[PDB]
Amino acid sequence: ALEPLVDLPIGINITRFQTLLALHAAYYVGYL
Amino acid sequence: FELLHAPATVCGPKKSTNLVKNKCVNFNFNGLTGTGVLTESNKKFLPFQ
Repeated sequence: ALEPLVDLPIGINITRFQTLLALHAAYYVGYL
Repeated sequence: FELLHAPATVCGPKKSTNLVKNKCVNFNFNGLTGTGVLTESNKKFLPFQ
């Protein structure tokens, strides 16, 4: 199961997102 | 002041009152409105719940 952390009353209108790794490890995405 | 279809942010404090138990009372709880007798419980609730 998956339990909430955060709500935000921003007003933004997002269309596309991008991750950000770090340097001195795969990752999965999926849609709803 | 300005109003928008986006969520509002500025409201008055919406002050509270004291607590009344075991007596048939009206009640408002953050928005949930009803009437009844409200008593001390022993259930187990999650923090978000």
